[PDB]
Amino acid sequence: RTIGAELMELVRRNTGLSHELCRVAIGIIVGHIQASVPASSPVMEQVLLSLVEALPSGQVCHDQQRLEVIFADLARRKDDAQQRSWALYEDEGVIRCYLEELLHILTDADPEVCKKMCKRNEFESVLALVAYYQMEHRASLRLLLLKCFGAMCSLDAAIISTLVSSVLPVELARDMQTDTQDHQKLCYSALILAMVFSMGEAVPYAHYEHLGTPFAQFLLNIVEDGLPLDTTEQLPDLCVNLLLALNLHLPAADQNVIMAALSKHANVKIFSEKLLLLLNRGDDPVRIFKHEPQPPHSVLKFLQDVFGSPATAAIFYHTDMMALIDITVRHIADLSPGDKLRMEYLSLMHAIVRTTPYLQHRHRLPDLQAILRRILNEEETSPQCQMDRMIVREMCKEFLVLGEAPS
Amino acid sequence: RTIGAELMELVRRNTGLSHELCRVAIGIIVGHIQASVPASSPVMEQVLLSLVEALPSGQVCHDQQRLEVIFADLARRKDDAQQRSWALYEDEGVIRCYLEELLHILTDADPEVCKKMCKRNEFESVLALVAYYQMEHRASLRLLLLKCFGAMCSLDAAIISTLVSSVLPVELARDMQTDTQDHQKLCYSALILAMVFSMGEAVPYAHYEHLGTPFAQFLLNIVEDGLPLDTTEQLPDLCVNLLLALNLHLPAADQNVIMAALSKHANVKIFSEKLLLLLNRGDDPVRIFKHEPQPPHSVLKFLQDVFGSPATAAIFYHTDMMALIDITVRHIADLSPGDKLRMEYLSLMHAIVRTTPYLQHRHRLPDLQAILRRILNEEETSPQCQMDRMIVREMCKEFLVLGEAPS
Amino acid sequence: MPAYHSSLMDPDTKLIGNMALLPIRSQFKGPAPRETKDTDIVDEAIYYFKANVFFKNYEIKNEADRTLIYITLYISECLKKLQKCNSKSQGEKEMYTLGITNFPIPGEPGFPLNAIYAKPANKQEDEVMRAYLQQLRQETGLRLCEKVFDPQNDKPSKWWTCFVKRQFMNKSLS
Repeated sequence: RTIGAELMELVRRNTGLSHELCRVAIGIIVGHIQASVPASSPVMEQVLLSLVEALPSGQVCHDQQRLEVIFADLARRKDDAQQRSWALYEDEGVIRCYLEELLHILTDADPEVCKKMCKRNEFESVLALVAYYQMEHRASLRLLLLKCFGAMCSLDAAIISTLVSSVLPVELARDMQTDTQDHQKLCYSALILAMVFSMGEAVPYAHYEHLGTPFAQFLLNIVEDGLPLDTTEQLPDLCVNLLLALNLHLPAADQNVIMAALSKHANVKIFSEKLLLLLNRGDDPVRIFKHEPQPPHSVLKFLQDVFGSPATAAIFYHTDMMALIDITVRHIADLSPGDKLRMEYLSLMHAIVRTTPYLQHRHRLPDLQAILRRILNEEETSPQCQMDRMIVREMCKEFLVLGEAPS
Repeated sequence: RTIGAELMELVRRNTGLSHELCRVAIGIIVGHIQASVPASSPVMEQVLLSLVEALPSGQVCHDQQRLEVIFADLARRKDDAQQRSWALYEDEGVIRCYLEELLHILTDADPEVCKKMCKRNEFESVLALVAYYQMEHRASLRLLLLKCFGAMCSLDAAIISTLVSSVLPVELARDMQTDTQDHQKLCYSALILAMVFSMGEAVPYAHYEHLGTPFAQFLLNIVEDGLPLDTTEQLPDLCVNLLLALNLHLPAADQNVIMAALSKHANVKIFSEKLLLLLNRGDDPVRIFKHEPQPPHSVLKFLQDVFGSPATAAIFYHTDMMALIDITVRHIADLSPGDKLRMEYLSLMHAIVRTTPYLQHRHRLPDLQAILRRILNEEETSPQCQMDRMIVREMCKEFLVLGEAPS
Repeated sequence: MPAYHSSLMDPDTKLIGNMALLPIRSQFKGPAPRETKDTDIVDEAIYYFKANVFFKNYEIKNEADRTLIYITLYISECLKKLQKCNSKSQGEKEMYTLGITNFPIPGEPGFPLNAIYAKPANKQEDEVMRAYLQQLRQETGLRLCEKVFDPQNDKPSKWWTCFVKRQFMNKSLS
């Protein structure tokens, strides 16, 4: 009745395997004794169904016990005011052992266990580590906490709302501007910051003291000039994915803190080069997790906001804008009706004509004119397809030369 | 008839578990369906017996296939004269991948598979890596080969005779004296050298150009003075275990290359301090492996050879010799008759009286005299116990004052 | 010493459940009688909020304390939503939407003080409670927005959003 769940607990204990491979090992063993010994097939098929399709009453998982023991000590070591500010005993080897064990459980065990024990009592255990991180100064332990937060964001999205609304993104954004020597901590800090901002949820206003415009200039100076200690050159492609994610919850490009960074910078070229290599493929590097509701496309959200003002539009060199128009045009046509993105490329194109002198050089204007007349003459009746046509009319109405026949 | 062996192969493939945990997982699953479902107990007990107690005809293990594919490429990359001396293509990422895979197989798979494929065709595959090591100059790959050799020594002792008789110990002993910058390669090189010399088998005379007296002075300078790059201080306790292992096959202390290093050194104190902390416990740090025939005790073999000449006996400070006599005396008595070691401590003590002025200070002489009279008056009749009494008579006959009554 | 309790209780004050259906000065509509004085159970709980969240022991002397404890727990729900707001007009719109939300009541799960609160026995008393609280949940939020937001920038103050992590004792209406 409950065999398939009581075996997985036995196997994970005495082998250390993950949840997935625990089910594989049993499905293979059973599925092979069933075939070699047909006399046992009725018993085996019940056993397989228990896997495909709960635990006994008092029996509690091993991974659930450990998370009661780990979250309880780390919160006890947080509430130990003496040992934190006035150290006497050694703590780096014990804490490093509980945080390693935690990272192997969140990474391998069943997510629904690791979800409830983190969602328990209104995220009491998550929010402690977020404070212990603020309290701890040792980078050997700040690094393991980041690897643990990155595993908790993959489980649920309610945890992301808990972290982004907390003080974590303000300490990372403060440790990165200050402690630039540690390369791993600077590269993981920029990963977690992109995780928690991935969903587009808003944040307290107080975060913008350390996540505002001076933090963007710091990230642009790294994207453009790089660091000396960055030998492998991972950090520019992480400080790009982070800027794309900060700009997700930020509305009203005129009021945007990031765009004030671009318009203040002397010359951005490497940040613009990288935005187009992402647009050519239509890949959202911020979208690491498969959590609903799926937020918008981070790149187009950015470029829609770049071209929401003419001060930020002039960052693109001449050769790059023409490559941006060749791409946007190619996607508008290659995309099918009923897609969500087609109005984004259209709204993006509408933003280019306003804030740039597109009507003086008119690059790919004939190929564009033929595509908009098609989209208006499309007889589709979905609501989304009516939103596209609604944009095109506004685009042609504002600029008439986009409605004329190609010539 | 063959289920328990056909399941272990299925489980190691689809899970990656080791050989041990492959048997644990099946014994637990089976042993739990047997108990929960007594209707299936006759089938399960046959299955368990197949485990406790061969493969089908054409079926060949996965790990055996890979070792045919790995040893064949690495020997193909050894016989590629162009790419080795005149590089054109990239090879560090492929070779690093085959050597990692090799290290996980020797470390986890069944030893009898990894024994035969290494013992095949007169050690054709082992001896290639021993040449590829001589040919390779990159430390990222020399390090993985050492971790692979250290796993092949644990399987059988015929492989140790193959490596020590090869050119491996001469290249390690030449790379350590030359490339002292790399700390990991210097610490693994000193581990493998202690592995292969652990059994006491003799070696070619040509090895003593790079494993002779100048190599011992190099190891003593490290034991005494240490290196700057050694922060964790593992290397002195590895360069000690190595000297103990070189001195295993070396007979005739007057002809010994190591003892010429001690008598040439200005002042050894740290090497002597460490020899007594090993003798106080009677632990053989060279004896890593459980391979028969068990060689002698590396420490006592050393000190029997130190006190085989008076030039090497004066290395011990005064306070340390008195601590050596307190230990040797304590072991002679605390040891039972029929033990193999009791004659070593006795032969060691006989060596101290000859080569030191023990008869001028006579430390613990009364406690010693009472123990030798006991050993002579022991009525045991084993051959070993007659070898002990045979030594005591020679000891008292040579030095009469060890036969007198305690007073 | 003890924390700050409610001084407004009087034997003429009506009781709902085991709480104190006390007068409130509001334009909102509910079973609460309208007050004439310049101080209420709301202005008190906002006066005593910053101080009462540091204490760790609260002795329930009367039923008006059960009304103060509720507000002091709801003010910690206002500030979670208000710290994210960039303008007072945006806060008043968020404070409306929250009061409409049907939080738990005395008797049902979610409420952290089910033991020391008396549920409504009859259904009529239930309907009065859910409309008395909703009258507090609305005038509380409307009155915070006058205080939280610095008129110099028209954005939340760090002197109020520092109490976001300070629950009353450790309880919450969620």
